[PDB]
Amino acid sequence: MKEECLREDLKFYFMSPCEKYRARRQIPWKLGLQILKIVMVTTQLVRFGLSNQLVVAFKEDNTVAFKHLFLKGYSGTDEDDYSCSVYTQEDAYESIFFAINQYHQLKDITLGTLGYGENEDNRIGLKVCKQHYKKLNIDNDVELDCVQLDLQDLSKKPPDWKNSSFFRLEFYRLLQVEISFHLKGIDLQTIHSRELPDCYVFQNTIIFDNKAHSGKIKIYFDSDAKIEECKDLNIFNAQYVLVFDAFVIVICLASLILCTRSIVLALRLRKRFLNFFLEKYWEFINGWYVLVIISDLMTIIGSILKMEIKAKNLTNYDLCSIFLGTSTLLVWVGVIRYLGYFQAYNVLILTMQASLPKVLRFCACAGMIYLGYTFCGWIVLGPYHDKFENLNTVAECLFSLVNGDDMFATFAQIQQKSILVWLFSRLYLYSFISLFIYMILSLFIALITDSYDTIKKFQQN
Amino acid sequence: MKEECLREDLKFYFMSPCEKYRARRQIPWKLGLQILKIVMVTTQLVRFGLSNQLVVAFKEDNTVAFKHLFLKGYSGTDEDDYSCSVYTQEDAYESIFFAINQYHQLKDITLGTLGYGENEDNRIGLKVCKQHYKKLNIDNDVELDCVQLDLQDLSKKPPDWKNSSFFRLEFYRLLQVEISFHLKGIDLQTIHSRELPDCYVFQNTIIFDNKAHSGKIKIYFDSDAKIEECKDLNIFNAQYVLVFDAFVIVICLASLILCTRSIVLALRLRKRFLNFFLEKYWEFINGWYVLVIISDLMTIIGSILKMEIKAKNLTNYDLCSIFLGTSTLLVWVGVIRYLGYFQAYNVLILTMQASLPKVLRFCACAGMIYLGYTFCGWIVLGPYHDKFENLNTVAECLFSLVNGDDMFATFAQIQQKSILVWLFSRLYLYSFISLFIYMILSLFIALITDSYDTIKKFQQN
Amino acid sequence: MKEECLREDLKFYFMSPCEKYRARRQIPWKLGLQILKIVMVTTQLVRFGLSNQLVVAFKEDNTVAFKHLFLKGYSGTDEDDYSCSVYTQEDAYESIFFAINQYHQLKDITLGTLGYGENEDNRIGLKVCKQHYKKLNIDNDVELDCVQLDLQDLSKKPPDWKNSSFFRLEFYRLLQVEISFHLKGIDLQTIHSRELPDCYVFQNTIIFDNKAHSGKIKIYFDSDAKIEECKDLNIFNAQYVLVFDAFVIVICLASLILCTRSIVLALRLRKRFLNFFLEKYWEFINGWYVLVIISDLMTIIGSILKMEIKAKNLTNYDLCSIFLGTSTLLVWVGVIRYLGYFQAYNVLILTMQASLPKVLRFCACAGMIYLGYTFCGWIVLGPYHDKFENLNTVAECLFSLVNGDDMFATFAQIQQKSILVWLFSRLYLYSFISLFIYMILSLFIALITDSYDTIKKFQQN
Amino acid sequence: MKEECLREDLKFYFMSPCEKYRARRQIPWKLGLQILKIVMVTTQLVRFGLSNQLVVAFKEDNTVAFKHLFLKGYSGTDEDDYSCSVYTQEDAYESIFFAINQYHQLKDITLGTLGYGENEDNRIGLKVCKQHYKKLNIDNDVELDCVQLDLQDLSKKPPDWKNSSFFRLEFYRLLQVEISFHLKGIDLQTIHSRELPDCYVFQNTIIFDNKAHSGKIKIYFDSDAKIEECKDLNIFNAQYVLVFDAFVIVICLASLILCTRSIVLALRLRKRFLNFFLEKYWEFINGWYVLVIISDLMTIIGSILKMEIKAKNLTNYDLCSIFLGTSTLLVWVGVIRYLGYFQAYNVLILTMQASLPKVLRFCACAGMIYLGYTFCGWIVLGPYHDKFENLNTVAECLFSLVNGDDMFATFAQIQQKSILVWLFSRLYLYSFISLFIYMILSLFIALITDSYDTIKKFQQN
Ligand SMILES: COc1ccccc1N1CCN([C@H]2CCCC[C@@H]2NS(=O)(=O)c2ccccc2)CC1
Ligand SMILES: COc1ccccc1N1CCN([C@H]2CCCC[C@@H]2NS(=O)(=O)c2ccccc2)CC1
Ligand SMILES: COc1ccccc1N1CCN([C@H]2CCCC[C@@H]2NS(=O)(=O)c2ccccc2)CC1
Ligand SMILES: COc1ccccc1N1CCN([C@H]2CCCC[C@@H]2NS(=O)(=O)c2ccccc2)CC1
Repeated sequence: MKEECLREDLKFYFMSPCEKYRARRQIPWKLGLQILKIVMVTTQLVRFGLSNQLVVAFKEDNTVAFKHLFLKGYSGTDEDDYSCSVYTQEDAYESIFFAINQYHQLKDITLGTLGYGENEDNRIGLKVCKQHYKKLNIDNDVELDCVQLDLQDLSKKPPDWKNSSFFRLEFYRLLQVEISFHLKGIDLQTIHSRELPDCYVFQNTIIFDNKAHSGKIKIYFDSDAKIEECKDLNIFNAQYVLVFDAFVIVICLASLILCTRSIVLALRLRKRFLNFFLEKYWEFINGWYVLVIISDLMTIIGSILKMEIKAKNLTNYDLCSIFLGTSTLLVWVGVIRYLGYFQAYNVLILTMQASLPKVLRFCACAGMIYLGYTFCGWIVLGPYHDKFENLNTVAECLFSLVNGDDMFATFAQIQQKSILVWLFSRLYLYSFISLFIYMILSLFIALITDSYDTIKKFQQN
Repeated sequence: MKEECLREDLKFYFMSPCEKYRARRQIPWKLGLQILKIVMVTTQLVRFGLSNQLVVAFKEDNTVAFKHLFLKGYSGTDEDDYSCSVYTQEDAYESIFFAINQYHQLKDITLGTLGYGENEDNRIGLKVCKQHYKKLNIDNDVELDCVQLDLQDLSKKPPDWKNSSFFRLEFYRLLQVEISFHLKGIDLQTIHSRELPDCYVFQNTIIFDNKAHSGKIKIYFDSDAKIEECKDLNIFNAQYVLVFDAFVIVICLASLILCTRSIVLALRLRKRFLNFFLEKYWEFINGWYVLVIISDLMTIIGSILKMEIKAKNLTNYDLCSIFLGTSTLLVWVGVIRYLGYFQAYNVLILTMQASLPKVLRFCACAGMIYLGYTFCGWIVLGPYHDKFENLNTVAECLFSLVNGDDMFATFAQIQQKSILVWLFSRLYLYSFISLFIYMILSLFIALITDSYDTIKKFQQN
Repeated sequence: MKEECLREDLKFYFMSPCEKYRARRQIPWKLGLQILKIVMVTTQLVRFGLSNQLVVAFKEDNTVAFKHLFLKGYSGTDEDDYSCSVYTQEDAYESIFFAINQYHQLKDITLGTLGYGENEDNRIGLKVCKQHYKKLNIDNDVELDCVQLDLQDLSKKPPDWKNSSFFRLEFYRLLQVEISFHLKGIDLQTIHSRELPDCYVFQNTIIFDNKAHSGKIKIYFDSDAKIEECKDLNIFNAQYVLVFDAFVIVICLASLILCTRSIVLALRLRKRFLNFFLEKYWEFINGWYVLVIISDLMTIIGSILKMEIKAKNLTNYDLCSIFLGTSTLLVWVGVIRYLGYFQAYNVLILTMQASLPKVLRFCACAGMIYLGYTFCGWIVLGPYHDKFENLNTVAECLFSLVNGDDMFATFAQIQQKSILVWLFSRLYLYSFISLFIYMILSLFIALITDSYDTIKKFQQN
Repeated sequence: MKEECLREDLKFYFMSPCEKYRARRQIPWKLGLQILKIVMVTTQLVRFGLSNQLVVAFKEDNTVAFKHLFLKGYSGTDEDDYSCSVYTQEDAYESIFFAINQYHQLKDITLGTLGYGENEDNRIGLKVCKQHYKKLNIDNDVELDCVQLDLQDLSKKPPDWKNSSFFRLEFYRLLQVEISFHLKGIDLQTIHSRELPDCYVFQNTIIFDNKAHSGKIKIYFDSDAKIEECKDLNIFNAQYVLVFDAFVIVICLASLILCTRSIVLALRLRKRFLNFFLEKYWEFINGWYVLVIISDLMTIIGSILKMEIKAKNLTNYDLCSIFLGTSTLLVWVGVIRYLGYFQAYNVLILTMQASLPKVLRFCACAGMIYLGYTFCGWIVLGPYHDKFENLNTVAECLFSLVNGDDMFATFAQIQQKSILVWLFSRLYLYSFISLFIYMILSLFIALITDSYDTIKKFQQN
């Protein structure tokens, strides 16, 4: 009879929860737990996205306002990773002096709720530091020299800092000039909700940088905002977020227990089944359960990081967003397990799994050609094309070209001044596009759609 | 003999009108009615589009002229949903004062036929309203304060409004400043046709908005134009439009009667046929007739809304255009019924219907992956990418990426300042594009083109 | 024996010229004539393109220089079909006065070889014409008023034209102001080749246009250049072009004779062959010969127009370029006849011809859906999208969308201010793209590639 | 027994090196040599790319700074191949005078380590040369006139060069004005590494060019930088690069010997095998070895050019980069030989080789249509479209259109001013896109994927 029991157990382990309830009236509380997990994970992600969106928007708006206030002739958009640049010793001095003067007159210029902030030494003021190669006759040692400009110093009606010997820069040895100051800000966008407003501290540095010594000074503006207590403010939900993240952890922790319990009970049946198939003469490792375990781990980690961020009032949410986003992606991918219960949808999951090994084998061959083209394009078209400047950019450009993106602009960005490089670029682009788009991907398509012929006839039989 | 009669009736119901006329000399006046309906529906839509195009063009041109007249240093294109922005207390005051001064000198500045308009209180002038948080020590109650500036007040040779205590704004509590005025305009573009010119009233508001309190004031210019009687004007087709819309209603109403009569007579034959197949041992619901009924309903509704709009002289034609456009789309789709009479074209309508269920089943699986990627991309790349700012934008970006659109720019819009987010964006984009473009759509293609193998061999047999 | 003669004739008519020479030693002078025709037609087209490219470049460069000289604050690129626009009565007067003043000082401002030209009345000067509605109280009659400003009038040291009653414009009735003048130019780019330089006459009009009466004056600059004799010039190939165009006509005329002779001799064999198949019990109309006849006609017409243009010194080469370009396209398409002699390439011409009827039948069904979407998109998204403004633009936008072009920008160009139209645009774009790109074109592909299965197995058997 | 020996030799020659070592314990030192070659070739290319990237970046940054210093009102981006342009005799004089004045005040304006350089005559100064047609009455001989402006001449407090008769240009005969000077620069970006800094000499020419005589002067700025010894400089790895390039040559030279030895031993076996198949009754030319020989030749040539460049301190690395990049591309393509040892990957290399002849035969037919469309589009749309200006641009535009790139912009770049050309452009673009994208490429796909059906069933059998 134990043979019949083993057969009935193996039949039970292979049927859908709907069929389990139809047959043996076993309630699918694990399925309900998973649906609840989907709903709560998505809810937590959406709430987190909305709140952190608000905070990031406030910080970026303040940074843009600071750039308009302190960078002379700022166009409103960054030239590059740096905000603006100058090419003349006079434009350089005017940019520096403009920044200092705008800081002096901050209260009469700003449109927001800005104020001067105490620095790291607990004194309101402006710090200017400059680095020179100490001296045609220059040593490699950099001579740093700083000055602390108070509000009293800048507010002297005859200004003495402008004429001081500090601001006479020898631009041929200059490495950089850095201006540092602190500002205190309040977002009044929140007080309509009776929430006490959040007070932020901005640590701003303007770097007038010519490490390149190529005739251009690049001006970088960096604003680092942190959240501090509102020391002085009179304006006539932390628990709810924290408990919700605890419920998400508990549910995800419970799903970890149930899935691992399910996997263990599956391996027990494999042990039993081999016994009946050792005397008479991935099936029990569900690949969906591995995905569910990874998703639960990532959701727990992301929730712990989120609670830590909210507890100690931090504003960088990158790593927590990367864990929560990946876990949500995997949860929504794992919903495909419930659809695959209905065999009508299963034949479409099987057609992808069958095509995967041929795709991987084919990527090995196409990958080598792709790498060769990447190296060639970087070494040749690097000095003459902005889509080929470094290797990572070349890889992305070739990927986009394979997908047809921006072909004419890519062809037209090579100036015909060098005839040899122009001819080579034409040959390179034509050969890469023809080869990859018309042999490589056609063979690839052919491999996949026809492998999907066999799953289609294999399920018919 | 009644069996022969039933067979002849079922044979009659299944033959094309061309065959009906060839066999029993029955004139296809229903087909002629449908062709007339196609022609008149398209004619009405084209006439409506041309006229409303004219009106919208006039309104937009006047709005652009107003922005150039009243917004200081307007670049000619909107920065965003708002027209322009300022970052300094002095630029803010100059924008406000420029708007007021340009309104004062309107007659000497405008190039069109503009005049001052009486406001809601029937007095020519300008209204300025400002909102502050009533008072570091601010309450949540907003204190509104308005002033009505007449033409006499602005025309005083020593201007007193500039120096008044109203325009001393405390920008740290300011919520917004709103300037409201009315203008009367005439389009003389019509008088070449003996038509009396249409006189419009523009209700203009300029909003100097800093609800964000982020250091930037956004300036919104909104012009609401309505059509009024020309009270004073001396310049040395309504019936035709209204009757035409009545004929469109009648024809569409008639097509509703005939199609519903046809459907009822079809269900009678189903009743009869089952009787012969209950003793001896969608075919009668034509899916085209459902489309024709929906199209007739939408055309009647759109025509009624159109007549209402023309009767009471309204200028918002959105809902009427959405009904008329959808009804015209459905009419031109329904022309495919006449082509499908010829079986040579029928095998191509059958190949799409057969492929539809597999497409829908496949969308369920691909939709879950798409949703997971949407959530992940929004939560992670939202703060660092303008194509991922909100969920709807992320969905559109992923759709465009699947279709290959703007891949290199999408790859290049992530600044490499955060190495972790940059690496994740690379992984995210590569995985999404590879997965969707090379497994998902290949299986999809394979499903559809091969299902079109079976209709092709199924019609051969 | 006449039966054997008929069979031998039909065998002769169906073999390639290479086989004709291999068998009966018949020289293929017709093939040599066709190769000569290809070479000479392409040569004529290339020479014509190079010369007319030079002339067009000169004219466009002069027009750009004129726009910079006479249009105030010209940005260097046209705003629209019009060059620039103004919105103020003062900017309007300054633009007009700037144009007149720059004309007065032309000799001291121009960088080229420009001079004043006599007008249609043979007098050097400037003409200003203005149109008003003759007079709140305006009649539909337009009152035109012109003034002729001589160089003496503009050169009076106290200028009297500025203060004259002519230039007091009532902008509320103004239709337009037009400024007309002539300039004489010489291109010295030619004298390096001993060719006498070509002297051109520019007829320039500046139109300050506010027919719309919408508050904006659009400024159009039109320069019409013609070539005249150099009356006064001292600088210390017409036959060759004309004879070459005569040889092209002769060769194309000869090819017309030979092809029509070939077609007639083909129809004689059809007559004979039916006689043998009327007692015993496109094959003779070569579709390539129709193409060759059309190409010869077009080349002769284009050459005649080209000779006429060169004879009477005209500078508009549009119609001649459209005939020559189409004839060259058809010649290079007709080269496919020689490749199709080798049966290895023939099976690829047969696969396209076989697929054509299914493509045409399918376009009829897809065309109706395309038309419905075009009408719907124009009526709804016309007022809110610049890619949907008129019907032709909508058709091009839908074509590009089917080919995947600029999908994200199309999705993002609809402002979300109107929620109803925004939702409809989302639904419209998603439905059109999904439908056309994933059912319509998949069925199409499937039709074509599989019809190419049958030609591939039909030639095997 | 010699028959058995011949069979064993032929079996040895056809087995993979892994199988050779598995069977006869023969170490695959040739395979190890090839892997070492891959690693060292890639290493050399990456090092070369990084260093030449640094040098090119320095030169381009200095050129940009020079353009900002000496070109008046330079926008920061080049208008075209020329940097900027002027249209007035006054803007022309101001640009020339601005360049000369900025050169005079170089030491007080530059942000980098710039100094005056001795010219070709070994004298510090500025040279201005002008070309006129010597004199309505102009001869074809160009009269060149130069002036050498010293620092003493420009530094005279009353400047005499401005008022001199040299700078009175007759712009109607002017061909060009050229300003030439030398600058000495040092990149201090290197001294942090104890490397003595590299001193560069810049030979700058500003060309005020109006050869066209079309009313516009184009201003070209060309900077030619070379590396010279630092004559005067006090700042408190050549061998390693040179030896590494020698090892790359040796390894590539060795691979040439081994591959050619392998090919010869292969042809010996062909000779022997035919003997056994001459009495009883590409297989021995490996196509990979041809690729390896070509790659070794190119790597040796590129390394020799690289050593020559580094030895004599040259800064143009184009030809050397084209040889090294092509050789690296071919090395990474040749790695596909090792994967093809495993027959699982071999069937994917065989499917491409089998499809190649059909692709080539098909390109001959499609190429003729492509050429016809190219000629037609250039001759017709050349004067009205910037993507059709010359034949090479037309070819690239049609290639991009076939790949779907920028279709709507291509459709919209034709102004509707000429109705005939506009209609023809619509017809041209629609016909080309429909034809090529929907018949030509569908037949092509069909040819390739189905040929990949036969290799797939041919390897099964
Ligand atoms: C992610 O891999 C890559 C990512 C970025 C660049 C190159 C590659 N690889 C992959 C192989 N080659 C690809 C080149 C262009 C597209 C066709 C080839 N396959 S695939 O689409 O990317 C693919 C990969 C994995 C699963 C499914 C499909 C080239 C090197
Ligand atoms: C309209 O649906 C969508 C609209 C917008 C985004 C996503 C989806 N869906 C649909 C399924 N998935 C699609 C992802 C990219 C394209 C391939 C998949 N099918 S489809 O082209 O859009 C389709 C749908 C219905 C009928 C015919 C074809 C993903 C979720
Ligand atoms: C030139 O015709 C058109 C031109 C412009 C717009 C629409 C159509 N038509 C044609 C049919 N439909 C097309 C819609 C998008 C593309 C697929 C359909 N066929 S096709 O590519 O254009 C084609 C036509 C003739 C021969 C070979 C292929 C839609 C209406
Ligand atoms: C490199 O050749 C070309 C390069 C640039 C323009 C035109 C062609 N040719 C080639 C043939 N025709 C092409 C037109 C558009 C694309 C389809 C046709 N084949 S292909 O992709 O370029 C191809 C070629 C060789 C091997 C594999 C594939 C048109 C003339």
